[PDB]
Amino acid sequence: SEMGSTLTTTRNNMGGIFSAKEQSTAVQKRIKLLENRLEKAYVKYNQSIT
Amino acid sequence: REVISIHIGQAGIQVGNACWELYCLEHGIQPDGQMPDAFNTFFSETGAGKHVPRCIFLDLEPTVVDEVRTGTYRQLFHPEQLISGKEDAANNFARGHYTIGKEIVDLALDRIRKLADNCTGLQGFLVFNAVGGGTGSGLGSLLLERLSVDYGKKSKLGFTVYPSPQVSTAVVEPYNSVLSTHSLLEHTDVAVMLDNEAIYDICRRSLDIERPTYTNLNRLIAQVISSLTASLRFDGALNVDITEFQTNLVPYPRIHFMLSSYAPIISAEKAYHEQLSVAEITNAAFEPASMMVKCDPRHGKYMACCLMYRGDVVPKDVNASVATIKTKRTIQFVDWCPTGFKCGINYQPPTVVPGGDLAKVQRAVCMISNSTAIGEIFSRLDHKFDLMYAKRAFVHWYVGEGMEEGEFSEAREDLAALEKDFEEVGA
Amino acid sequence: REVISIHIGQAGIQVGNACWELYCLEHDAFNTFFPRCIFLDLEPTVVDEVRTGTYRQLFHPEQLISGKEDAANNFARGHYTIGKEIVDLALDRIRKLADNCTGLQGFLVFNAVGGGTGSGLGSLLLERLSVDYGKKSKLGFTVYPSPQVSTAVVEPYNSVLSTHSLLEHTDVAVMLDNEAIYDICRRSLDIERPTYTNLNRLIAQVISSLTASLRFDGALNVDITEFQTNLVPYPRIHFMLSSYAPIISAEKAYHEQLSVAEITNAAFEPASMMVKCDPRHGKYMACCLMYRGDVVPKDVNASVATIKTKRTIQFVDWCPTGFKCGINYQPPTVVPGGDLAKVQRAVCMISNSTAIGEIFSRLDHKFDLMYAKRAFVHWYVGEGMEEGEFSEAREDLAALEKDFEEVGA
Amino acid sequence: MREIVHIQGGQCGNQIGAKFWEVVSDEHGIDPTGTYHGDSDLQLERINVYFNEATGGRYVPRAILMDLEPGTMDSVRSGPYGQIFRPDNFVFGQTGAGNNWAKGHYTEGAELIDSVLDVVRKEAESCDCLQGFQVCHSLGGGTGSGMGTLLISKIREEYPDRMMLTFSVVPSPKVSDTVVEPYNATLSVHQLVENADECMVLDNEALYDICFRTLKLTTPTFGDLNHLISAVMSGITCCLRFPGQLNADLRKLAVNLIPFPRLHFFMVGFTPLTSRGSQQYRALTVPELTQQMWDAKNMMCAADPRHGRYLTASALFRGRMSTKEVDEQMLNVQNKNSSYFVEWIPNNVKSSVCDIPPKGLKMSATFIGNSTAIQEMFKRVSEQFTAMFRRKAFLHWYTGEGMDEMEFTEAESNMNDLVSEYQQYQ
Amino acid sequence: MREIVHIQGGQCGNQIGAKFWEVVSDEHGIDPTGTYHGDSDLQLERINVYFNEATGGRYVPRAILMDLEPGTMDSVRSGPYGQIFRPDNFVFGQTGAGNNWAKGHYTEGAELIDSVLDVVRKEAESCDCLQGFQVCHSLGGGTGSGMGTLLISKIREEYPDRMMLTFSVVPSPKVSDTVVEPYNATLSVHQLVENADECMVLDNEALYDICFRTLKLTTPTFGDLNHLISAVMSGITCCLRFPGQLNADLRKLAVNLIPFPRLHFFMVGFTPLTSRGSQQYRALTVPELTQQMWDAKNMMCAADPRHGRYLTASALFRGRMSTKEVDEQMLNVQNKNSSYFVEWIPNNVKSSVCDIPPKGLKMSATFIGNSTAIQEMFKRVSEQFTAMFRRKAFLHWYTGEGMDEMEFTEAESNMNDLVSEYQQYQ
Ligand SMILES: Nc1nc2c(ncn2[C@@H]2O[C@H](COP(=O)(O)OP(=O)(O)OP(=O)(O)O)[C@@H](O)[C@H]2O)c(=O)[nH]1
Ligand SMILES: Nc1nc2c(ncn2[C@@H]2O[C@H](COP(=O)(O)OP(=O)(O)OP(=O)(O)O)[C@@H](O)[C@H]2O)c(=O)[nH]1
Ligand SMILES: Nc1nc2c(ncn2[C@@H]2O[C@H](COP(=O)(O)OP(=O)(O)O)[C@@H](O)[C@H]2O)c(=O)[nH]1
Ligand SMILES: Nc1nc2c(ncn2[C@@H]2O[C@H](COP(=O)(O)OP(=O)(O)O)[C@@H](O)[C@H]2O)c(=O)[nH]1
Ligand SMILES: [Mg+2]
Repeated sequence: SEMGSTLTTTRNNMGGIFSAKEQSTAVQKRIKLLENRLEKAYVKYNQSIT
Repeated sequence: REVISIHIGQAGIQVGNACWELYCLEHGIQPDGQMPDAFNTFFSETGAGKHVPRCIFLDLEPTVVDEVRTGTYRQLFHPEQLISGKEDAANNFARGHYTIGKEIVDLALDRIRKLADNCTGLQGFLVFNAVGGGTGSGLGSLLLERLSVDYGKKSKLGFTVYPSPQVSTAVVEPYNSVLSTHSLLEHTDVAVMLDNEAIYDICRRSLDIERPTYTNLNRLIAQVISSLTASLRFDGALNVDITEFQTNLVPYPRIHFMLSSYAPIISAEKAYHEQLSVAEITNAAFEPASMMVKCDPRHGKYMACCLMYRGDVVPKDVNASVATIKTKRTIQFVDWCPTGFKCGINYQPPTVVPGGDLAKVQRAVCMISNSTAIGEIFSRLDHKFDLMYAKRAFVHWYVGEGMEEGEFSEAREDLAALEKDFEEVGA
Repeated sequence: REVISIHIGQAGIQVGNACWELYCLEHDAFNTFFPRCIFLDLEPTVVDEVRTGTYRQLFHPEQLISGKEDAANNFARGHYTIGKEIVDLALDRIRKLADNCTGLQGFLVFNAVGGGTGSGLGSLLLERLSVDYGKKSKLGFTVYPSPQVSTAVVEPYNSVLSTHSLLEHTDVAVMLDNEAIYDICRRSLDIERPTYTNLNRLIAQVISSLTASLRFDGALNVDITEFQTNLVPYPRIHFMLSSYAPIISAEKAYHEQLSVAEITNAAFEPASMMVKCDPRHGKYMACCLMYRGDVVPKDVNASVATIKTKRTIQFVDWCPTGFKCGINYQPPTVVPGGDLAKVQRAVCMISNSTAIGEIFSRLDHKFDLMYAKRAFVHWYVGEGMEEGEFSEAREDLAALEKDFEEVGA
Repeated sequence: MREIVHIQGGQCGNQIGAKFWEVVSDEHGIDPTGTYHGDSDLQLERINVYFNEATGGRYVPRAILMDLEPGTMDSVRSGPYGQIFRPDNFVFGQTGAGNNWAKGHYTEGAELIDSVLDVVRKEAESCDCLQGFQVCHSLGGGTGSGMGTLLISKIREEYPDRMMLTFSVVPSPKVSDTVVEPYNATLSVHQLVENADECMVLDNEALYDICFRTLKLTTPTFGDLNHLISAVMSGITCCLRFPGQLNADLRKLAVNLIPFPRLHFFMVGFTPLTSRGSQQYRALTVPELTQQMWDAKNMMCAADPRHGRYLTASALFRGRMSTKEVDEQMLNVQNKNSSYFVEWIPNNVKSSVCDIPPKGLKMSATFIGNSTAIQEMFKRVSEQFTAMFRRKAFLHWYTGEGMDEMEFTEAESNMNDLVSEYQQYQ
Repeated sequence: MREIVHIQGGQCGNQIGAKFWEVVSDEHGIDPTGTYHGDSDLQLERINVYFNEATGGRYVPRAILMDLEPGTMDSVRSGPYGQIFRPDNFVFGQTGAGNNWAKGHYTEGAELIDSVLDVVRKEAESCDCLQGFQVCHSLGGGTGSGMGTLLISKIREEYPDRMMLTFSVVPSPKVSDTVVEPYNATLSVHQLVENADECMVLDNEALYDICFRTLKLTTPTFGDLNHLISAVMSGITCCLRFPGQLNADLRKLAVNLIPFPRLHFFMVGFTPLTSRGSQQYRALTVPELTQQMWDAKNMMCAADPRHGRYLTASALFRGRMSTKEVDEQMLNVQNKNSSYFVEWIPNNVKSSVCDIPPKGLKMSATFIGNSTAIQEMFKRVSEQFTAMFRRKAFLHWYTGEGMDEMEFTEAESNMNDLVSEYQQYQ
């Protein structure tokens, strides 16, 4: 019974089965977006320089 | 985009037997599973020319499942999908929720996972259950609990059968309905009620069938689902998805209980002598002689309504027709909501299945509304549930299974609190 | 390029009786098999069933070796007393089989370690093969006894005493239980009452899937020397879990949509391993994936990516590239009377992990309990053994347990 | 999968069970030899509940015959369908109790009941998923009442989580075959209220009344009475053997009809049951089945329910029927005669339909009502028990075997508080 | 290939062997005239294990009849399958011992044992690869026990590596034919513990009890009892004669059931055994065979195995069956009844499957349990032996023949130390 209770509370704590992949894939996509944005900002600055 | 449909209990998988029948007869697939791209929402393709439905039938008693294994559609369903237990919950919510449920729902979960994994753009789930029984009530609520913790953001369309006010087959069903709603409240995102006496009256008066069995009931339920997924399956002049109903119809995260209706339910002879257009079916969708739940919205006030239109329907007259409804004064909308409608038109007419008693109609309307008349049914359930609970009748079966007196009182006051919630939003 | 197969014992040649049936039914590509075989046993009953069977004329009469009387579930008897007169005749034939050959990839041996012939003269044959050739590979697909399902009584004595030589003689050793295969036929093949014949048929499927790279041209071929590098990170750690997919009936196969992504998954769940052990307790050291039939390199590439990103199973901290793929074009063949349906594509996975460290530990107690009271020891000692080799084989498995625990860290 | 092991005790149990196995085997298309000869595939799907395939179409019934005198055992093997029972299932004593509940419960039971238990164990473990046990016996005799009741108590402490049906005929003054009927009935009922899950009351008086008016038989031998009882037993467990639009299993019926753990005595009726002279003038619809079902002169007990109140009731329908009609008929009979029903429970009737009629009819039904009027039997029996026990009649045949006086006083108290407790919920 | 030479001693040995050669000759399809007349090919290739081709298809058995009285030889030669033996193999004394172990072991054996050894040697080297010898005798009689025992010792001196089976019946006090049973059985066991390889213990109580209860025979003559013993002996050496999915020869069974060299006394059982009236009321499955196997009331010894623990057990199956069912059934009985098995030995059950059933049956089984309940009989015998020997009853009939008092004390000593080692390992 105690092990069953610990199982249920840990099961609720993981926040779902698919939760880990979504958070992992979301932060990875976020990495890509900042990289893309940084390139456009660099281009504007270098264009301003010329 | 894909949606998978799960069926729990005797009433659940019988409803599925009519739905998948209607589906293959609509998309031109023989019962064996081969054609002589819009089928992608429901059928996955083996790649060898065989189409398999996205569904799992499950229950606790092997009788109703194994006639399906040997009907005409023996070859349509994948064998693993048709789950079956060994012994029944026997109209006992606790027995389906703690004793026998705890062994069978984990098998259903690790099945439903690979149905979702085969899908790509999963729109949601949609569940079929009757709350009067023990399987559909007990492990149904248990399954919804574990579904909410697994996915959460995905829609769960609950098409439930509530017990009728006067026409009933079981005697402990008041207990089962109250305890089940206690969890169906905070898990199902959009829960549609389907009574049994209302469908009985429709087949008696509209279909003029004086001796209806369960077959005709399940037939017209599949018709409503088909009218509701045509917007997802086919292209129309103005379409909606299943995520649209989540926002456009439920004002508060605990008021999600919709009254369904469909029109025109007309026999083979009235259609020949009668006229079909958009205005009259827009009318016929609102009169209480065509509702699927024994309640009267004339006693209630509308929050928001939804209107599925099928067939040769242009958008100018659906607007003119809904305008005429608002200018009438028999039904009124809530003060907070100036606009209370969500309309939708799709090009494909409803197909007919041979052997059914639905005529080939040129056009049809499926209305799904939200109101406060639903508050009267829940209150009506509380009177006869509390009636017997004080003397502790039939409590010994549930408490012998492993429950106590605590969950009756705490579930009772939760649904009692819901009664006060419905009354305060109506003001 | 050719590879010859040796079969020892009641279990060995019955496995071969199904394996060679598949080879003839499957077939210049034949050159690697056409047979280059040898059956050998101490009991003449099962060999002489082949001599009168349907494949009378197929096998050359001398090939089928057969002794005079059985070792009778006695490792010492089949290794010291009776082996000594038949093993010399066997290996002095296998030599001229190799002289017939020119590009010998290796030998592959089939034996069950529970018995006396499969275990005793198995190790004896292996010791003279290792001193005679040394460099040439000898793949040993052995059948270890299950934890709870069992047919004999003294098999712990045999399994420990056989393993002590299976370490340093064979190059690549694949475990196979009977309970795990029974579970496979019960779960996936839904055969509730299986016999030895069905087990041997799907064992042949695994063997065929790992030699099809030599026989037929694929997109990415893999020889027997390739497994030698890509799966054994240490000279004494070569014990491989096996799996196969899709093991599926005739009707279910058509209903389901077999593809590359899901069978790469199905080949990784412990519900489909050929050895009764749970790799969730262990960490994968390396994996090897043989793909047969209708396979493009993209989806196999995509599938190994999803496995690596899952967290239900873990790898050792040492291998970021913990895989070895292999693709062959010809699909797997079927046998009339067999239960496996025809599939466009199949996967045979051979991995290496620390879950195997559990089976040896489980084995230790059963051997330990019997040995402490000196049960059945008088049979083996009068055969020619002593108490020395019992205790020393015991401490060899003790060292192996510490070895797996050290490498797994 | 769901399985029922059958147990017949005493002479009453043996004839009832004999005609019962003929009726079921004929429904499943098995001839007297015991080989399958039916046509429909549906008849084969659900023979695991009552039979075991032996070899070459041979189906053996899952029954156990238990008695004390060999006259009943030989009368069983003589008649038709007598060659189908396994001869090892004839567990059997030799001496005979003879209408002495103490001899049936203390002397001869103590050496026969281990044997009958061992047979039951083999029959229970031979199958996979027990649904329950099914015991048919009487309450007047000795070898059925005392031994059978001891068997019930022993089994209930062995498998406590499985259902158990017992069909028991009870004595009445108008049909008084033995002299010590109350001394046997009162002690037997004391054990039944504490052990059995549910009981189905029967009597021979009502059966004679049914054979006079409804059947209009000329010579109602015991064969016809056993025929009625067999039709009832087949009707209640039809749901497990055949599929239907609304299936209702034994456990589903028990939890739906028993509101309190001590209120488990039911009166049963069956329809249609008509004479051959009027069977030609009849119609087969749902209302005609109901108004012959709920008639008081069709109950198989001498306890008129309108002298009490209905707690719950149940109807098991068989045949291709429309479920709307089924429910509206139960609604009509509950709304009109509202006084005869309990008030603090709405919709007192559980209903179910199965899609396989019995052979010879197009549509049938089976009624199980848990009324409170069953207390008429308890008072009716206890006064005869009191009338002898105040004066110590026939007592020494009970006392000299091991029973003392407080057993009768405890049995009196429990029966007396039971009829008192039925009266309070009334 | 593997060869079995047969040796029968005494009246018990001759009549048991007569029924044995009847059933083996029918299994190999040989007529009573000695010529092959079978149908299947399988029956030809493995008759050298039991027969010798003489000339013109004359297959004569490889057997040796041995006794001291001509009544048994003439009764053997009279009946069918009596004219198939070689008349030179009827080695035969003339005086007779008569239930005197000393006569059969020192005086009369001294002039016969030379002739039997001549015949058995010539008959042994006639075949190439001997598997072992097979002896059938008793432990109550004199010319069976004493001469047969002396023959066992001399044979083990010459051929010390070859196997040895002994089917021996032991006396029990409930069926006590002679008066000097303890004096004979005790001395006979003293030689069996050191000379035989394994002894399958038999008795007449269990045999008579089996034919009463399970077979339900009315008049069980020696023919039926000898028929049962022969069916056991055919089952134990079916692996050599027929191909199977898993083979187990004599040596294979010996090493898996004997954990210590002096612990080689077995109990035997044969299945299936059913009455003629109930042969068609049953299935033929592996679980059914297992329930009849592990029944304690089915051993062919009068020693209840549930009075002790099993050390090991063996099951030889015959018929087309699934090996998985075999192992699952053995594992199931190994887990549920955990106390009756020894703990420091897992896997106390060796199993084997042959593909050829005995003639007339579909699937059979033979059980050989080496239990520690066998020590009760040795105590059950030693208490009788001491009862006589405390007071020198009947002692002079043996003393004036050569035995001294130390021989009887030695026999008590060996019996007592043996029962202590069974008690030790329990
Ligand atoms: N609308 C509709 N309702 C049905 C149908 N069949 C059964 N029901 C309803 O189901 C309720 C009882 O539940 P069931 O589905 O029959 O049984 P269950 O939910 O599986 O519960 P158990 O009997 O314990 O297995 C009844 O009150 C009926 O109203 C049907 O075909 N159509
Ligand atoms: N998979 C499989 N295993 C088998 C088969 N036959 C025997 N075995 C295994 O072999 C083990 C015992 O060894 P056997 O092969 O039967 O006999 P052996 O190895 O030749 O040794 P001996 O009996 O002394 O001749 C058992 O544990 C079985 O699990 C078979 O046909 N298929
Ligand atoms: N319905 C029916 N009742 C029977 C039959 N035979 C006996 N009885 C009843 O059994 C009662 C007497 O019980 P008895 O047969 O002596 O029981 P037993 O001695 O314990 O087996 C009487 O009241 C009869 O009504 C029968 O064939 N049918
Ligand atoms: N099963 C069986 N037992 C027998 C037979 N003949 C004798 N016996 C047993 O043998 C014992 C006597 O052995 P006996 O014939 O005197 O042996 P012998 O004098 O040395 O040949 C008795 O206890 C009998 O029960 C027989 O034909 N079959
Ligand atoms: Mg072998």
